[PDB]
Amino acid sequence: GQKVHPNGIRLGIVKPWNSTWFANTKEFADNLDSDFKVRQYLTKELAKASVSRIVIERPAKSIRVTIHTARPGIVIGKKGEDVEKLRKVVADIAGVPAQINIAEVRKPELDAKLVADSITSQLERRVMFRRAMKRAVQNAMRLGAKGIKVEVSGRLGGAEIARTEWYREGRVPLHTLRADIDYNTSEAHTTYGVIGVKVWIFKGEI
Amino acid sequence: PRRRVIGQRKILPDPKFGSELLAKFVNILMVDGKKSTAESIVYSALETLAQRSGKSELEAFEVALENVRPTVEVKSRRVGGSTYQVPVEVRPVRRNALAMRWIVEAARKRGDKSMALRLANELSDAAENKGTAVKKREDVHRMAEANKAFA
Amino acid sequence: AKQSMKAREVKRVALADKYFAKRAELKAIISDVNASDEDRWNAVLKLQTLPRDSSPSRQRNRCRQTGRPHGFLRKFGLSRIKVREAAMRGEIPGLKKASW
Amino acid sequence: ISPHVNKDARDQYEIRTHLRLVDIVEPTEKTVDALMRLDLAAGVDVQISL
RNA sequence: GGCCGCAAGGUUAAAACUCAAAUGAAUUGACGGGGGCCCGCACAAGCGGUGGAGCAUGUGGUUUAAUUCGAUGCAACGCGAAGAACCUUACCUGGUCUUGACAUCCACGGAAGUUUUCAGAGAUGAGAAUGUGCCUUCGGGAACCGUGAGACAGGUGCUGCAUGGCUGUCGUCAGCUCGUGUUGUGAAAUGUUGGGUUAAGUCCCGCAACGAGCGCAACCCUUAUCCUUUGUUGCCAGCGGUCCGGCCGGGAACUCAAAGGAGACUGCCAGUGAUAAACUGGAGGAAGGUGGGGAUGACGUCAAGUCAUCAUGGCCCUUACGACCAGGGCUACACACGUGCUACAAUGGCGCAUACAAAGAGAAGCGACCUCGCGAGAGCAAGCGGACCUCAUAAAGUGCGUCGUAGUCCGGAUUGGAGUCUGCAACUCGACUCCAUGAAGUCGGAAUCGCUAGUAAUCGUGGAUCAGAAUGCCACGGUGAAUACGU
Repeated sequence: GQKVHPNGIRLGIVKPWNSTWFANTKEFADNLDSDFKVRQYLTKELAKASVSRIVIERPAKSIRVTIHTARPGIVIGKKGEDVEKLRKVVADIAGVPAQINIAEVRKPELDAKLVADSITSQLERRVMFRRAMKRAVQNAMRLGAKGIKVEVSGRLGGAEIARTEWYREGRVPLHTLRADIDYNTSEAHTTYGVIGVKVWIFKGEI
Repeated sequence: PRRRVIGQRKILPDPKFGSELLAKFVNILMVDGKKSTAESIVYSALETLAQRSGKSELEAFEVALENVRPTVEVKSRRVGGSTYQVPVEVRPVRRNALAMRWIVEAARKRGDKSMALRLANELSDAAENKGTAVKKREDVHRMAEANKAFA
Repeated sequence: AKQSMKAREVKRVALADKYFAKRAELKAIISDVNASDEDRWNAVLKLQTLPRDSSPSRQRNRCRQTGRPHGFLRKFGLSRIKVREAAMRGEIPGLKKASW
Repeated sequence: ISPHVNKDARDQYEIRTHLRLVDIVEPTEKTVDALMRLDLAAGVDVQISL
């Protein structure tokens, strides 16, 4: 059958939101549109800085954006010359005062989004999909996780009939609501069509 | 069902008198969740029936029922490709249920002016051993008797 | 949707913003009782020379991300599909699956 | 929840809003200054009436 | 052809031609008008419907210039559509444009308010007024309107049998697998079978098996009983004022509001059972054995649905399959099917007059009091971003009269005249009001559907889409049943 989104089913129990503000009915829509444009711009611009999460807050009449990344040096640059440009453009798009903060991801091998992005990048340069998946699983289990699952679907290897494959190791209990499961996805554009990737990571009960 | 046991529901007695039998009768008469109308009809009928026979309403009702209570009936069986009527005994609860149901069905088909009048007429005729209710009892008993060989 | 439909929408909104007050004045003239009875005729004849696209009722709500003319919600500015996508990703403050 | 025909198969969502009311009976100049010179979280909406 | 026999026939015994296989014994499934055990509104026991009539709505067919495209046994047919008069619109007839209605490049000059003629309009022509900001070291041109040439833009065009993402169904069924060990030449097997038990591959005990994973249960929301905090806009037993009304002074006790907590565990008693797992009874308690209702969908099956939400490989058109504009069509009508609403009446129709709810929405918005109109409505105007104002009067019910079984004082299709409102604009093709007209139909052939308790049946109330347009969809409470012997 079909499955429910793990993040969604867990919001409010063990998972936090990605946007924290109050508003009324005459500003709700405009706030959402502005957030969408800010995220689009930042994701396009920092495409090689290993970004995984953008958290937005709207106090008073200002916007403050926190970027979670695993390569803060590339984002910050030579004494802030790049963070300043980012702040200027974001303030122009939001229409109000803007502030930017940077937070660091210690272990990239236990973050779902970065693993998927890596697998997609490899597939685009003609690597073997089995090799990519096995490497991902091995690294995850080595660095201290309690379980991992990886899934890949499409015209694997140039075939004419599509297909789906997956690998698993450890534990991944999806019906338990107090389990801490990280989930995310990515897409690869090859010379034969689109290929899709999904990654599940388990870390313990809370 | 297959693996179930079902208990008995409690039933409140009537307010005017204190009988659960009359409550079951009112329940069997009601339609579409209108209990007050059914209570009115039943009470009017018993009032108009008490005078005709010079006895209490409960006694008149019991006398009417004792001539429609059935004893044996026929079930259908088919294991050899043919349908047979098999006679079985009836138990007291089912006796009462069938009696009341037949009385009300017979009343509804009459041709007087009001439901209370029709019910009173049917109850009096049953006490006198006439009407469709007694006819139904007799027919069922005949069908039970005609098939004693299959017991 | 196609690229021309959104262009139509933008043009409509612009003209409807441009011509707002004139219409209000003319409609006050026609609606108000004890008028000259000839100013009424002239105003009725004049309200039909303004461009058609200037009436607010020629506008159609569309999703702000795709352009879909069906299945629109007003609190969010989007259609059902994109509402669900954002909601599961966690981008709508306060929203979660409900039971009772 | 389907891009085409299927007419059952729906999803139901909810948003909740919590509300609180606080009364101050005898304000003074220092109190009003202290209140107006405060800052709170970015998900709380505050309205002050005299 | 020979030999034998009365005959029926027996015995010895070839070739042409044609195919790439025919065959034995075991292994995993699926199937049986084979056997054994067990479940589900599956039957049985009951209550109300559909199939007949009139109307609303979707589909096939036929018609037309066009009647835009998609969904097709269960699992398509009030489905994508949570709302086609123009717009939406993707369709038809006619008038128009060619670097283009929507973006990036270069270089030649300048920008928005009002107002006149010709067009159905798109779109051509006359005019009047203005000189923005800003290192002007003169090069700023950012901002935003013009024309000119070519790299390009554009496609609701084809393939869901090239795809990503999303969904239906078997099925909320109890199953589906792995590592190491052992057995067999091998495909494979064991574990997962057996004796008991449960809603459950739930649990115990045995056994060449020993252990783990995805599913089952539990942690999440709601409902029912309690105590501690804080009492306005919500609440009034005691106290005291009276124009009677929580009005006023007051009180923190009660309803109630929303944050922390307690409680239910086969925990206790008796009996049966393998000195087990469990099962049938009882005590207290608001609630007893999964207390009631939700969310939660295993490995896989159907080349199942969607290139017309979106994204994408390959193909196809570029003065045209891309633009813009007014009129029409998606609402047709010999006919066939699915899903619904109103009835065919005295458990009722009509007139008077009187109790008792719940959950919601509101600034280009919800509209009280008052006056005018028979009425839909109109004028003038408080309050409310709301436990405060407004929408807003619940209906079935109870009490008193009339109708007396009639195609009726039951039913309310169709048609004639006169009006109200939204909107530039109601002919094709909107909702509602007043006067008049008063059709079919007296409980529906062969078939066939829903439901196990606050359930079926019946009565009213609200919201999303939305200028306006629900008998559909999603939510809320009032009255309140019949039956289950059994497989």
